[PDB]
Amino acid sequence: ALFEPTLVVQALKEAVKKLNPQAQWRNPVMFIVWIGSLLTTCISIAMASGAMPGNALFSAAISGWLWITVLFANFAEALAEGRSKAQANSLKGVKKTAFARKLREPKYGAAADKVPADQLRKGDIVLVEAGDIIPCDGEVIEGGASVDESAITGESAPVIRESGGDFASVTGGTRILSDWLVIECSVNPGETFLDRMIAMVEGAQRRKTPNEIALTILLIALTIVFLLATATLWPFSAWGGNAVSVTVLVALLVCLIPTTIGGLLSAIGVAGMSRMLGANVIATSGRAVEAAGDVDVLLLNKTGTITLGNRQASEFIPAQGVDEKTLADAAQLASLADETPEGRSIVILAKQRFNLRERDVQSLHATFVPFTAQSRMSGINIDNRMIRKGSVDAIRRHVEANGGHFPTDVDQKVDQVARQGATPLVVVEGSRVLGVIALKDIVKGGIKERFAQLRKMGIKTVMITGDNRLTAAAIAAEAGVDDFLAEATPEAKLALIRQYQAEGRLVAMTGDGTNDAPALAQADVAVAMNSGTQAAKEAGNMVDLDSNPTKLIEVVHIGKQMLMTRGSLTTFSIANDVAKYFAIIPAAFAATYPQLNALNIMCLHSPDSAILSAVIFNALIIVFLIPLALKGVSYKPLTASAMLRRNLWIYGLGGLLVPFIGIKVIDLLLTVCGLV
Amino acid sequence: MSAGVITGVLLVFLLLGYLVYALINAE
Amino acid sequence: MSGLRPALSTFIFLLLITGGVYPLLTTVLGQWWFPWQANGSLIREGDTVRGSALIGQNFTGNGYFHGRPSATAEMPYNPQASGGSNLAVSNPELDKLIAARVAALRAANPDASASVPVELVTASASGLDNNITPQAAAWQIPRVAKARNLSVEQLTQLIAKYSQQPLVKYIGQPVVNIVELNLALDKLDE
Amino acid sequence: MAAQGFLLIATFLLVLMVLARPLGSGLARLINDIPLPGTTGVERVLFRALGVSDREMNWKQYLCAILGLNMLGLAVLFFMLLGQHYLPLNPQQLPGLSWDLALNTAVSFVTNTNWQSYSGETTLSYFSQMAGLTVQNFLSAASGIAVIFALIRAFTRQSMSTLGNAWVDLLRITLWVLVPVALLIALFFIQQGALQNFLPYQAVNTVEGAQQLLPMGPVASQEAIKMLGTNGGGFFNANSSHPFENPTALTNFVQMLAIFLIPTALCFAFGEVMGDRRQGRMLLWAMSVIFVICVGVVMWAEVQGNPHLLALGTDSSINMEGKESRFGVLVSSLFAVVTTAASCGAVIAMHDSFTALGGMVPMWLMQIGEVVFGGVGSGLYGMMLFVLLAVFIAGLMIGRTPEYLGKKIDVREMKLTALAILVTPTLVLMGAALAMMTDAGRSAMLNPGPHGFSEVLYAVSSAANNNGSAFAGLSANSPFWNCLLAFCMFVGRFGVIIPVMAIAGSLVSKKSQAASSGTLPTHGPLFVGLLIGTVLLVGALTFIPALALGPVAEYLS
Ligand SMILES: CCCCCCCCCCCCCCCCCC(=O)OC[C@H](COP(=O)([O-])OCC(O)COP(=O)([O-])OC[C@@H](COC(=O)CCCCCCCCCCCCCCCCC)OC(=O)CCCCCCCCCCCCCCCCC)OC(=O)CCCCCCCCCCCCCCCCC
Ligand SMILES: CCCCCCCCCCCCCCCCCC(=O)OC[C@H](COP(=O)([O-])OCC(O)COP(=O)([O-])OC[C@@H](COC(=O)CCCCCCCCCCCCCCCCC)OC(=O)CCCCCCCCCCCCCCCCC)OC(=O)CCCCCCCCCCCCCCCCC
Ligand SMILES: [K+]
Ligand SMILES: [K+]
Ligand SMILES: [K+]
Ligand SMILES: [K+]
Ligand SMILES: [K+]
Ligand SMILES: [K+]
Ligand SMILES: [K+]
Repeated sequence: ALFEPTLVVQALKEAVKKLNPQAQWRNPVMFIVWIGSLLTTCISIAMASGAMPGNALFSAAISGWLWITVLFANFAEALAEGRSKAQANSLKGVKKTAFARKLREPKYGAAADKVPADQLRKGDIVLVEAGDIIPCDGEVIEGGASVDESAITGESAPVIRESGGDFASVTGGTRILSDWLVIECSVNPGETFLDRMIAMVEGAQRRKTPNEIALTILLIALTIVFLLATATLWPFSAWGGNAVSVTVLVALLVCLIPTTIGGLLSAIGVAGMSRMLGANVIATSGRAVEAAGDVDVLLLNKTGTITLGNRQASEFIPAQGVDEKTLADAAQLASLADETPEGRSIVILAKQRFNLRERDVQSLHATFVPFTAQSRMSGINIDNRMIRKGSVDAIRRHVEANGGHFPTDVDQKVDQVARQGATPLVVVEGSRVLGVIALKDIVKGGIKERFAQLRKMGIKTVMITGDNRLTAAAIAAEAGVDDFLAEATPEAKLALIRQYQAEGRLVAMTGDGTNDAPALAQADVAVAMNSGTQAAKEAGNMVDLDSNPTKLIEVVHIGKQMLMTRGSLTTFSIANDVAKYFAIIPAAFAATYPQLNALNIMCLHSPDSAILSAVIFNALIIVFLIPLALKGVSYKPLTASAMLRRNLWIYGLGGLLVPFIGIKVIDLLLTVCGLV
Repeated sequence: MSAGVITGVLLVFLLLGYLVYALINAE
Repeated sequence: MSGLRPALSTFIFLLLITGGVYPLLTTVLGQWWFPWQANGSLIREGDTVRGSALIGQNFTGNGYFHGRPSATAEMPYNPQASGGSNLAVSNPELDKLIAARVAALRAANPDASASVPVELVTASASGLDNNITPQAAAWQIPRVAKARNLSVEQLTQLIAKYSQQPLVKYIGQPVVNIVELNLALDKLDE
Repeated sequence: MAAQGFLLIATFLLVLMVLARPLGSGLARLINDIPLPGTTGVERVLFRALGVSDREMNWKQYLCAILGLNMLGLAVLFFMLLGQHYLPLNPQQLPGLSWDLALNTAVSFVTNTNWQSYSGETTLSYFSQMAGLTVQNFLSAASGIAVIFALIRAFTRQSMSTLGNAWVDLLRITLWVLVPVALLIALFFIQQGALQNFLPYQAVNTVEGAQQLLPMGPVASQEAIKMLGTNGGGFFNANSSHPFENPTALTNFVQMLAIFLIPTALCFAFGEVMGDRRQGRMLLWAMSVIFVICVGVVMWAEVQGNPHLLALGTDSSINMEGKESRFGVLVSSLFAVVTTAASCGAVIAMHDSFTALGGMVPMWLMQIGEVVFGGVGSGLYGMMLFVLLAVFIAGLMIGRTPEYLGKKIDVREMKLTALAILVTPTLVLMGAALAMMTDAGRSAMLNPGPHGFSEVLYAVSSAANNNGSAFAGLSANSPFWNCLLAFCMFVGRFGVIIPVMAIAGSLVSKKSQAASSGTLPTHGPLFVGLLIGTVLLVGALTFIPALALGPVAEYLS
């Protein structure tokens, strides 16, 4: 998303000309601009023919610039939806789907007739063997192996789909380089979240949120008052002398209407939804998108371990003597059973350092144990040397149980890692230590001050976990959440959600298992987990593609960024009208009231050029604010009053100063280039 | 007054009615 | 709605309370507590009235303290048509009227200062105003002294006796009651 | 003249706040349905006699009650003015009014505007000005305070449907707030020199020898509620500068205090009822900053008044044309801003004779919506629409949902707030446009050019915004002007009352969330400045072209 691809921009220029009134009817703020453009075009045609007196060139230039303005708004809106469609069908992974072989019985060896997508339904069984793209979503049954999940994640890292375990659900088409794994398609293609997202982006079904239609109500009210103010200038100035010409009235009207936010609102909504899609989170409704940023209490829940912390950056330095290739192989095999982002990033960095990737897990028939928060130490069981990894205290307990000791070199390396700032993780073969690896912190201190900033926003972060209470306190202390709740029954969880909703506060919940479905159905925001169940996925309304429960704060940030962008552009477009008056009003009344030149605060050239420069700026400001609408505003986490002060200081002063400079520079360019 | 004034008044009234209908029924 | 008897009942009660008894109570309290203030503040000279102490009268004599212009309807100081001339600063009719008033006052005051006070040339809000500033009143004392054979200090003492000031100087202006001042001048001459 | 004006504003605001805080404490009890101390015991028997049973009814029934009372008052006032000469207390035997003038001054007095296109000293009779004008001056004020009572109750009630009893509220207001204060104000006016009698017109033989006819009548009793209810319906043509109606500068000070009394009292009561006085402090600061700025601008523009006066032979260039003498230029400017921003039709100085810049600011305060201490209750619920727009915009700034006082403000309330904001500038612009095409509307002009257009715009905005202050040069006794302005007053009051009551009926159904740290503080200098900027920008971006073609053109000419 470089925001200006050549093919996207040229298809955008092709598709922006669809500006017929049947498509402009649903936007009144710019249907006013379209009607004014048509009216001034008819007026310019009449002046060129000679039916009415005039110059037939100033009105033609005004008409062309108003058409350029409506084309720029359609340019922005169609750019947003084109980027959304490009991201959606980039993350689409069905692709070829020309080989979907059948299976008779759930056992190795059956009729494997390869027929391309012969009406796959819920409850069917298919097979993939070393390269076959997954036909449809489902659960692996027997003999699961390592797959390259990239079409749904964006990373070429190997993730094992363990048969009969936590890594059971398969999502979309992917690359499989091992074989002999059977899956059962529990859903039909079309009702999945990927297919729903594709069907939602492929069309005009982009129904606005209630707060969006409230913003359009405000824009329509401003449109009505500005239309009345501009339309009533004909009698007021017609009594005082010659009447003000209609084209100046229409140009002043278009300069008055909040054209910026009125053309960028759909772009803001689609750009924010596409940004959350690029954050590995797929939603189903813009109402849920806004309600995500509208929450007050936040629930961070998973049925198994929680261990809130990313710690994505790593260094992978033993300083022992054993080579980093075998170190990375050891860490990858140990963390292949880990669904946490820390272990996932360990595997990612090991892969991008050395090309381990596929490891042929079915060679030794290793039994996999997942991460346990009560022990904070897990691995796999290939052979007698059961290779494993974990935290410092847990691995010290493990090595003292197995009859070993910490070498002074790895002790000094752990001390160096702790002094530099990280969580020391070390992989052990089961009988002899290999070397500690580092988990370098995310940006500044990570999850702790991110939760501090969220609490500075007045957002409650309630820890939900299923393990024992004693380890939950340590996990809460490591994370930074104010209060915790451990081994919560589903009835108590639903009661807590209804208790938080009883005071009116919105709630956001993460959930994986099928026991979280009654809570996610009645929760205001329900982000599902791909490590969980398809039942919970369908019960919720948003799906997390990274399998990370800590992405809820990023989703909240995006949902708040959309609203901040809407309000900032609305206030910018409202405040621009002061300089629009200071450019147009002293120049519109040039022959009616010649004394109205002291109001010309800017030394502009001519009345025929001041309105033209104002219209040029009103056209160009939409293009100049397309990158702002696509990116969102600069999000600075602060107290709500501080964010209000910063947004006012930026955007209100921008609306009160930038149009002055822009109109002055445009008029200066026109004078030095001789167009007027 | 004249035909231009009449058609301007009807155009402004039509736009005002359309905007009022849009505000009443937020599609 | 379906409730119409309470509406009519409370409307009749509120009409009979707000009009009727409340003006009756105010009238009886005023006429019991402050006579000569609730009745018109009239100045009486025995079975006759020379006008109230508040309204003001059209004075054009040479030996009388002239007040502000009024510009009422059908008469200079006509209480039946209150409200002064609503001429803006941009209206040349106001310019012509002020020029004519300045010329007339300068012709009628040869032994006073040529800088005419604004009070004597700008029409008041209501056409009924027997109030001028003491500076404007002392601007006319050479003409009154010449026309009545009186002393400047005597006229100044009369004005200061007949001048009213507010409790604090910044909620209003010190004013001279023109009608009773002229009546006092008439009694002093007689 | 720079320190005198500052001292005047300072002592006016100080005495106003000192007098208005206990009245706010009293009005909080009427909002909370708590009977006043001593009024209970007789309140129950009065309600039992009148047939009201304290039926807690919703917004639809409350609105129907207020509207039905107002139409009943309109019918009785129209019939009273039409059949005036049949009624008693007519010493001058004045004939009945024409249909256009009667409808105009009936809708005008019912809709709390009190536009007067006539001269009351020789138009209406004593019984008319006693029982059709004073009655409606009480009743329209009581209706406005009842509607703002409903709005404050809707803000303070948690998840209910009812909104109190309108008849009980009206009775409580006009028996324990209006009459007990108006009686003291009228008695003070009588003591200072205002009229209260029923004698016929006194024939006067003046000192020179001519004859003038002094008009009598119940002037002070009407004037007390005229000031208290922000009414502006004067007994005489000189609306509040008649010496029989405003005799003393002390009376003038009491008039200004009474005009800002109930708006400030309602702001204090709104602060008190929530239990958080910071909201009332926010509203009072937001009103007072704009009020002080406007007063200072008008005082300076009137001190730097007529430029032709200094070079035409006079002493100073001060603008004393159309101003009284017992009230100075500063006092007249302050009174002009007080009445014009407070939606009171009272004028001491004739606003038509003002400087262009010094008369633009009153008409600007008029056209921004009567929100700067505006109306009587009507200013307060005209202020809470700009407050709703401000909390919406600030919620989109901070990224949270738009809410105010713990209540979510949804799409329906945006619709109704937008319509209530739209209704009055639409009326001003279309009414002025209609008046500037018709020869019958352009033939009422007195001053020529941009000031004449300012006259027409001022009259239309006075009808639409329910102010009643007039550029008196306009001859608005024509049937076209009477019908146009009567329509403007009628729909400009009842297109603000209806959406505000719909907002109230939407707000009763919700419950207030707890004020957590995520909710922005609605008090504070930040939100006071944001609200001031919101109301100023909205009222300026819709009327700068009209001001530029009117008073700005006259000032720069
Ligand atoms: C040339 C321009 C230069 C600018 C001039 C500077 C003027 C600034 C304002 C002057 C004083 C206002 C208050 C100051 C404190 C601020 C705190 C606050 O929120 O106020 C609440 C303040 C303090 O109460 P609190 O501590 O919150 O008490 C909490 C209680 O539980 C709840 O009780 P409560 O809140 O109802 O009231 C409690 C009250 C107990 O109740 C009472 O006694 C009755 C109600 C209060 C009466 C006091 C009236 C004060 C308000 C107006 C004063 C005149 C200002 C006019 C001058 C402006 C410029 C012309 O006891 C008090 O604490 C009252 C003391 C207030 C100040 C004392 C009086 C000021 C003397 C006159 C000052 C003149 C200017 C001098 C500066 C010279 C610079 C050149 O109380 C009030 O004033 C009540 C009214 C509510 C707020 C409205 C205020 C409006 C402000 C008017 C001027 C606005 C324009 C200024 C800018 C000019 C244009 C850009
Ligand atoms: C055009 C957009 C450009 C944006 C520019 C500005 C935007 C952000 C503003 C921040 C600027 C910082 C300046 C220095 C701060 C020092 C002053 C101070 O204490 O006040 C804190 C205050 C921030 O409040 P806060 O962070 O919530 O903290 C609350 C605490 O109570 C704060 O108290 P504290 O803990 O600091 O100390 C306590 C105490 C002592 O404070 C101190 O230690 C400092 C002494 C100063 C006394 C504080 C009162 C006066 C503060 C404002 C002064 C005039 C500013 C006007 C200039 C505008 C540009 C800056 O202060 C008080 O709170 C006592 C006063 C009692 C409260 C009653 C309310 C008073 C209202 C007075 C007038 C407010 C504005 C006037 C009208 C402006 C219209 C534009 O900063 C201000 O100066 C705010 C006034 C500026 C206007 C705000 C909005 C402007 C934009 C207009 C809307 C246009 C957008 C389009 C509309 C939408 C579309 C239709
Ligand atoms: K608006
Ligand atoms: K704009
Ligand atoms: K009024
Ligand atoms: K009036
Ligand atoms: K309004
Ligand atoms: K109103
Ligand atoms: K407005």
